[PDB]
Amino acid sequence: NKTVVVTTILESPYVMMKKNHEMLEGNERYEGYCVDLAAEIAKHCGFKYKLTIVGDGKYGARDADTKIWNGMVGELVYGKADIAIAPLTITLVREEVIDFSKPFMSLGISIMIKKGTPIESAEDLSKQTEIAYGTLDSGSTKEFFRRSKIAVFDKMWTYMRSAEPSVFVRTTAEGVARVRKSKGKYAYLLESTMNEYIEQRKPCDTMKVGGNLDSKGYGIATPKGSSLGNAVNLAVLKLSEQGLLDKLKNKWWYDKGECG
Amino acid sequence: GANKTVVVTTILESPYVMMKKNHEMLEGNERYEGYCVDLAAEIAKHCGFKYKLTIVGDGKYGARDADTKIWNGMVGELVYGKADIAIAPLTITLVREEVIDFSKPFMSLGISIMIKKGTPIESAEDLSKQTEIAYGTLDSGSTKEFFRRSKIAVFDKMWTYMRSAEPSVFVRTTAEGVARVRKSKGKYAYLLESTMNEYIEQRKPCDTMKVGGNLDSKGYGIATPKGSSLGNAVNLAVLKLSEQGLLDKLKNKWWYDKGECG
Ligand SMILES: O=C1CCCN1Cc1ccc(-n2nc(C(F)(F)F)c3c2CCOC3)cc1
Ligand SMILES: N[C@@H](CCC(=O)O)C(=O)O
Ligand SMILES: N[C@@H](CCC(=O)O)C(=O)O
Ligand SMILES: [Zn+2]
Ligand SMILES: [Zn+2]
Ligand SMILES: [Zn+2]
Repeated sequence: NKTVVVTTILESPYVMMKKNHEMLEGNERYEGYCVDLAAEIAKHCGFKYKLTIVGDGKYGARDADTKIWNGMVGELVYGKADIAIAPLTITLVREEVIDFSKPFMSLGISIMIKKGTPIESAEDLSKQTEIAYGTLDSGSTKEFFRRSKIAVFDKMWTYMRSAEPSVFVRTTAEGVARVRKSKGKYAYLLESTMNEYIEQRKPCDTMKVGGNLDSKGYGIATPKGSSLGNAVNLAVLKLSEQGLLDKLKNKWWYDKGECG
Repeated sequence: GANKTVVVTTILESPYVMMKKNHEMLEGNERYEGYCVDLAAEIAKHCGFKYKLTIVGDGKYGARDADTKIWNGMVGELVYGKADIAIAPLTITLVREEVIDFSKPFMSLGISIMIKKGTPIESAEDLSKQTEIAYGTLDSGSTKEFFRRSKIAVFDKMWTYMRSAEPSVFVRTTAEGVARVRKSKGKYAYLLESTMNEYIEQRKPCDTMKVGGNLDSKGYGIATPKGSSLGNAVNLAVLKLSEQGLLDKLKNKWWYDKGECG
């Protein structure tokens, strides 16, 4: 029995520092949906664990030239963590190098605007130039646009990849701040889960517009062939069927909502 | 050894698999059409196998008998070696995952309520608090098991009612449940997956609707026998087809493009 090293990422409301974190130690420093989920998964699988925050603050992408993975995916691939418990999107390129559990949450790519921005859809963004728009770096949303051969999305990528100044951001928090401070001239493409959370937080000045652009899931990731993968997968299904995943979503999204 | 034709188990459930109007003068896989027929062709293409569609003999999804411990339905066909793969609206569940493998999901769904239009019901809570309107589920499937196992008060109350209701509120097929809603003048509501509910909502005579939120959140997966050689490739194919947009295209094709209610 060794202590399982969990890689995760500071991303609200999945993993956040507690208000009084500087007087706390180890796993107790953190709170959120994924902190609660990690505790449940560990209990059902019978392991002790240490939450670590991913060194480079990234989800994970492969460098096209060196072929080296960064982010949480890299931490699994290179043996620096035993499991990733985070809002980590299940994707084909990742499933080729790590294992994922069945999904614990559904999501799709979505559009965040400052309230009153005259945009209702992806189509709307693609047909104009007044309002800039971008995505997170080193994540699945950027890759979605990079690979899409859907007319509207391909046009969006052509604009985004060459836009000056850069429309990409290092963290979700940076993307949201950019929307909030840009007086309606920046829209942000991000996962519906994070969009819907921010929509219910003060100062209540953003909103999700239009339908989701795709439909996918987050999964708990382990290194290819790991001894933990089987148990973790069954634990996710058990938590789903018990209603625990629904309980946690309600706890962290809507019970804590502050826009009424 | 040499490549063998893959036996695919599936179920006659609209719009996933249906008999073509002219099926008697067609052969083999060409007899059938639907979302799962289109998906099977794509999975087969991408994984590089030839296949034969077969309809599950007992017309069931899959449950384990309490007494005999024998699995029926498509799950049983995989467990007992009669089929190599199931391509169907088969729900990923823990009890099934213990005996077969599932791909990552190809379609999201949740348990939902179907009413005859005008029935004074807006929620599961509403059903649970009243007695004039009967309600039930497919008699062997993941929806029945959901209610059987739920520790949530509203759903426990519903199960306590359904399990003891006479005459039986359970049905043998989705089609039977839908017909029961339609003929019962608002006095029967049917608990079924959102996917099937939304499909029927777009079918003549346009007299049913889905009401309230979904009761749970889950998915359908492509299933293979435990440790099958096909599992890895099938899973990658699902993710590829998801990412390209094929799954969205197929849902629109079979649900909404051919909808009969505007
Ligand atoms: O809320 C929850 C918790 C338990 C599962 N659940 C609902 C759910 C259902 C399906 C998905 N997923 N997950 C994926 C994928 F694996 F990421 F590709 C795909 C879908 C649907 C479309 O096909 C791709 C994701 C979530
Ligand atoms: N969940 C994403 C990060 C957020 C995004 O790309 O929008 C990932 O796993 O890469
Ligand atoms: N998809 C379900 C059948 C339909 C239902 O139970 O509502 C299953 O796999 O058992
Ligand atoms: Zn638990
Ligand atoms: Zn580089
Ligand atoms: Zn194809």
